[PDB]
Amino acid sequence: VQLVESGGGLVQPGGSRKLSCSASGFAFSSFGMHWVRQAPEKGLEWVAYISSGSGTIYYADTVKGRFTISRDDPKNTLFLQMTSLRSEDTAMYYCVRSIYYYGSSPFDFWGQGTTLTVSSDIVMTQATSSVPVTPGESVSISCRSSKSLLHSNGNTYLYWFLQRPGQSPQLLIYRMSNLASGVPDRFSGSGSGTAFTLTISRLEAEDVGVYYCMQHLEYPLTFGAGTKLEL
Amino acid sequence: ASIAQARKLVEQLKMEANIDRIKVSKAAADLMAYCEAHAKEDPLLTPVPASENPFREK
Amino acid sequence: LDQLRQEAEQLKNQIRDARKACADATLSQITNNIDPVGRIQMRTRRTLRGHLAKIYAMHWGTDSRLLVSASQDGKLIIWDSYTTNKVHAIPLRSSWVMTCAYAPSGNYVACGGLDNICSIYNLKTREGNVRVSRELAGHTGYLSCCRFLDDNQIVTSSGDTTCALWDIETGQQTTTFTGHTGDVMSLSLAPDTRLFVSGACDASAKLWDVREGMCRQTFTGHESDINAICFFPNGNAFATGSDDATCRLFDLRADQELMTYSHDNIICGITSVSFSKSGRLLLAGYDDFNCNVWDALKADRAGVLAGHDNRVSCLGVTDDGMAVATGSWDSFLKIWN
Amino acid sequence: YALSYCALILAIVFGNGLVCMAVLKERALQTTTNYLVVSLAVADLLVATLVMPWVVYLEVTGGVWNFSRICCDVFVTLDVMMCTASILNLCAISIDRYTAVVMPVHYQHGTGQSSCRRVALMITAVWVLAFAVSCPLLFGFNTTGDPTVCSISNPDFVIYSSVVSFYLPFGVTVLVYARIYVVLKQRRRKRIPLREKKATQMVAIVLGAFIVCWLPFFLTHVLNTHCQTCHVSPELYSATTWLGYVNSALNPVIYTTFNIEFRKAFLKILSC
Amino acid sequence: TLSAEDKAAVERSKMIDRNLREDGEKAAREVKLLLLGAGESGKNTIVKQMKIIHTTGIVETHFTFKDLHFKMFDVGAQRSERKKWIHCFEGVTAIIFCVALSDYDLVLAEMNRMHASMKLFDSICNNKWFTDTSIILFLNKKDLFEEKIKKSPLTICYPEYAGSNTYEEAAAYIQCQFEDLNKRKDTKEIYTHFTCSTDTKNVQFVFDAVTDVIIKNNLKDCGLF
Ligand SMILES: CCCN[C@H]1CCc2nc(N)sc2C1
Repeated sequence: VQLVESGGGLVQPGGSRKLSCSASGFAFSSFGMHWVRQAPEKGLEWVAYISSGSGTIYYADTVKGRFTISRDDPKNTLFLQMTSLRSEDTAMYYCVRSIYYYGSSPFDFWGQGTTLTVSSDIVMTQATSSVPVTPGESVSISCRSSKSLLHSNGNTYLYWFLQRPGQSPQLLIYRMSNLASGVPDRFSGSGSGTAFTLTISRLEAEDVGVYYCMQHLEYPLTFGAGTKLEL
Repeated sequence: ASIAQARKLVEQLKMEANIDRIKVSKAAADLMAYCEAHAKEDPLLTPVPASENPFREK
Repeated sequence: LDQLRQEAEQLKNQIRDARKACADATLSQITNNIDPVGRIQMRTRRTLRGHLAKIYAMHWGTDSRLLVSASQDGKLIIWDSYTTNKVHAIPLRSSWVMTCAYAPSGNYVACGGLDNICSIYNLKTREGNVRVSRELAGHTGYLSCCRFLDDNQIVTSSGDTTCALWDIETGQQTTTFTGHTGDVMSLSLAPDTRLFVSGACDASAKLWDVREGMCRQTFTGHESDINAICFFPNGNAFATGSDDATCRLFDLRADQELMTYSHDNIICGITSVSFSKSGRLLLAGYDDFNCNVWDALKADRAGVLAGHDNRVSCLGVTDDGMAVATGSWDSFLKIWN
Repeated sequence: YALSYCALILAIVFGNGLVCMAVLKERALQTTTNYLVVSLAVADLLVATLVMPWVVYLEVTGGVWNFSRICCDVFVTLDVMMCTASILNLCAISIDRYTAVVMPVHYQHGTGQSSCRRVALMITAVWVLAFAVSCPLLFGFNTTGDPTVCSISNPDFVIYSSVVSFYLPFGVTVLVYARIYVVLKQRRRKRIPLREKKATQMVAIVLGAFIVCWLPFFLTHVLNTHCQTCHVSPELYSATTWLGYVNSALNPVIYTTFNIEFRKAFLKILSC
Repeated sequence: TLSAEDKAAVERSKMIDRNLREDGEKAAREVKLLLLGAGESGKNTIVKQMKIIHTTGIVETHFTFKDLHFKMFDVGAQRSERKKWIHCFEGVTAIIFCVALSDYDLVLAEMNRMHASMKLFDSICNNKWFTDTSIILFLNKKDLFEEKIKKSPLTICYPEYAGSNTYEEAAAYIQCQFEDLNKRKDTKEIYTHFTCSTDTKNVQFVFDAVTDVIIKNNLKDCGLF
C-alpha cells in the first residue's frame, strides 16, 4: 500500500497546475479518496472527497466550484485539476484512503504528499498547543467541538491523527476509542457528547509529534488546532 | 476387514458402556431450572419495547 | 468373527438395558406442572435481497448484527441486519457451495460444498479486498458443515462419513473422526467448545472429543437421516432433525430421548433447527415453506413463521437472541422479531 | 336492454380484477411476459370504469345527450384510446410470442434486462400510439351536426383511425401467427403429440376470436361513414358495438383460464 | 437522518447490488447441462472430444459452439448418496447420459453392466427433481458393437429378445428398451444419438437438442404447448 503524489513547485496566482497521485498495492476502485492541505506551521484542512465509483463528490466552501477533481479506476491514479491559485493556496497536499462500511477504519492510510508553493461548520478547538513532558510520564490531550458528535445511531464520529516530524499523519483512534490497526495499545480515547480526551499510558521517544482531532459527523470535515508534544 | 471392523466395534461398545449414570428426572429438573433462570432475559419469549428493540422502522 | 458379533450384540443389549433402567420419569410428566407460553407472534422486520439463487446456509455473527449467507450463484454476501446494507461480496471459485461459517472474531469466514475443499477468506486484509487465505483439501466427499473452533483451527464435516479438525496455519488436518456409517450432514459446537456432535445418514448422532479424537457417546432413535443438529444453550443437551417430520431432543447425560416434537399433519422433512437464547423455545425449518416454533418443555406448537415461497433451508438465532433469521430457496432471507 | 350491458360490465370487472389480483399474489406470475396481460387487464378495467356506464346512460335515454359537448368529446376520446390500446396490446402479445419462438435464447425464463427493456418499450409504444391516435378528437376535430347526438361521423378521421387501429395491427398479427404456424410445422417436419395440437388450437381460437370480435365492427364503421348507398341500420351498429365490447369481457378467459399456472391460482383463490 | 458514513455505506451497498445484477445477467445466458454415466461408458472420450473441438470433486468443462455458451458438470468421481445433492441440479437445462453399447456381455463386481446402466437411467429419469428436464442419450461403442454382435449373441443380456441378430435390429431393440424406461413421456422427451470416432455431428446434435429444449420452455412460458 503506497501513494505517490505528483506535481507542485512554483506556480503563479494566475496560472494553473494539475496534481496526480498514483495508487498501488490495494483495490483503488473500492477506496474513496480525500485531499488534505497543510500550510507551513498550520493545521490540516479537508479539501475534497470522492466516493467509490465517482458517484459522489464534495468540495470545501473555500474551494467549491474553483477546483475540479477526477478519478481513473483503470489506471489507479487520482487527479486534481487545480484551475486557479491565490496566495493562501500554498500548502502541502496529502492523499488519504477511505473506505466506508460497518467496522471500517477510514483515513487509515495517508500518502507522502507533495509540496506546492504559490508566488454552519462544526468548530474544532484544542486549548493546549504545547505540552512539554519527559519520556515515560503519562500525557493527556483534550479536544472539544461546538456541536455534539453523538449521532442517533449510538456512535460518535471523532478521529485522532498523529503527525510525526517529517512524516505524514497517521490514524490512531476512530469512532471514537477503537485502536487503529498497527498502533500500540498505549493510546486510549474517551469522551461524552462534546468533551473528548486522548490518554497515553506511557510516553516513548516515538510518540513525539502533533495530535489532531477531527470530526466526521457532517461535511465539510474540520480539523483541530493541534497539540504538540516535546521533551 | 470384517475382523478389524468387528473388533473396533466391540471396543467402542465396551468403552461406551462404562460411563457414569444419573437419573433422567435430575436432568429434566436442571433443564427447567436453566430455562426459568434465563427466561426473564429472552427477547423472543418476552418482546422488548420499541425503546430498546433495534429492529424497527427505517 | 461370530464371537465378536455376539459380544457386540450383548454389549448393545446391556447398554439398552442400562439406559432403560434409569427412565424413571419423563420430561413431559415433570413439565406438565408449569404454565405454557402463549401464542408467539413474530413480524418480519427486514427482507434481505440481492441473491439470485437458492439460499443454502447462513450464520449469525457474535456481535448479533452481521451475518453471512451462501447461495448457489457463487457469491457470499455479508449483510448488515440493522440497515440491510451489504458489507462484502466474495465471488466463489466454485458455485456449488453447500455450507458457510463465520469466525467468532469475525476476521475470517469459511465455505465449502461439492468441490470437497473448504476455503477460508480474510475480511481484514490490508489490500482492502477479500481474498482466500488457505484451502483445506483432503476430503473425499462434499463438505456438509463447518464451524470455527477458534482463530487457529476449524472443524469441518464431509460426505465421506468422516469429520476432521483442520489447522489453518498448518493446512493439514490434525485429528480425524471416524465411526459414522452414513454421510455426515451437520455439525454443532458446544458453548464451551469442549465437545461437538455430528449427525449422519445412519439416523444416529455421535459425540466427539476435540483433542482425544474419539467418539465418547452415541445416540439413536431417528427413523430417517438427520439433517440438522444444534446444542442446547446450557450445553448439556442438543436436538436433531430428520426427514421423518419429527424433532428429537437428546441430552448428553441421559443418553436417551427426553421429548419428541412432531405433528400429525406434517409429513415433510426438517432442514434446520435452532434454539432460543434461554432455550425455552425450539425453532425448526420444514420443507412446507414455513418455520414452526416448538415448546421445548411441552412440545406444544407456539407459532408459525410463514411467508417464504420455497423450501426453508437454513435459520439461526442471534447471540443476544434479539431476532431470528431464516433462509429459503427462493433467494430471499427474512429476519423475524 | 341496458341490463345486458350492466351484466357485461360486472363480468368484465370481476374477471379483470380476479386476473390482476392473481398475478399480483402468486409469485411465479410476476414475469416479463405476463406484464402484457397485466396491461391488457388494466385497460379492460379502465374500459369498465369509464365508458360502458355512459353508453348505458345513452341507451336508457335512447341516444339523447344532455351534457356539455366537452363531456361528449371526452367520452369519445376515452373510448377510442381504450380500444386502440387494447388492439395494440393484443398485437404486442402476438409479437412477443413471435420473438420468443424465433429468438428463444434470450427469451428463456422471461427475465433479464433484454426482456424487461423490450416489454417496457412495447407497452410504452402501444400506449403512446393509442394516445396519439385519440388526441385529435380532443382538439374538436370530430365535426358533428346536431349537438344532442354523441358519435363519430367525420369521414376524414374515421378512415385513418380505423386503418391505424385495426387493419395495420390486424394484418401484422395475422402474418405473425401464420409465420409462427409455418415455423412450428417446419420444425416438426425437420425433426421427423396432443400438446402441439393444443398450441395450434390456442393460436387458431385466439385469431378467430380477434377476427369475429373486431373485423365486423370496423367494417360496419367504415361502410356507414363512407358508403353513399348502403342498407345500414342503427340496430346493426348497436349489435356490432356490443360484439366489440364483449371482446374485452371474453379476452381474460381465453388468455388466462387455459394456462396451468393461472388455473391453479384461480382455484386457490376460489378455494378460500 | 443518515450520516455521511452511513450514506457512503448505502452507496457501497448499491454498487454491490449493481455488480450482483450484472453478474446474474451475465450468468443467466449460459446453458447448464449435467453429464452422467459410467467411467467406461465414454464420458471421458465425450469430454475430451468436445473440449478439443472448442483432484477429487466434480469436473467443470466450458465450450462454445455457434455463439452459444455451454456449461458441463461431471459428477462421476463423486461417489456418495446422490439423492442428498442431486437437487442442486434442478435448474439444469438438460442431462447427458452415456452408455457403452458393447458392455452387454461383460460383468461387474446389477451383475451385468448394461442392467446397471438401465437401472441408473430409470432412477435419474424418474427423479422427482427432474420433472421437466430433458435427457440426451449417447451410444459411444457402436463401432465395437459391430464386431461384438457378429460373434456374441444379444440374447445373453435380454433373454426375452427374439428378433434377428442383425446389427440394425439389435441397435433398434436397445434404443427402444432404453426409451421405454420413461414414465412421463408427455412431460419430457429423450433424444438418442450414436457416437463413434467421428465427433463433428455430436456437437451439432447437442446444440439442436438444447435449442429445441429452450424453444419448448419458452413456449411453456408463453402458455403455448
Ligand atoms: C365498441 C366501442 C365503440 N367505440 C369505437 C368507435 C369508433 C372508433 N375508432 C377507432 N380508431 S377505435 C373506435 C372505438
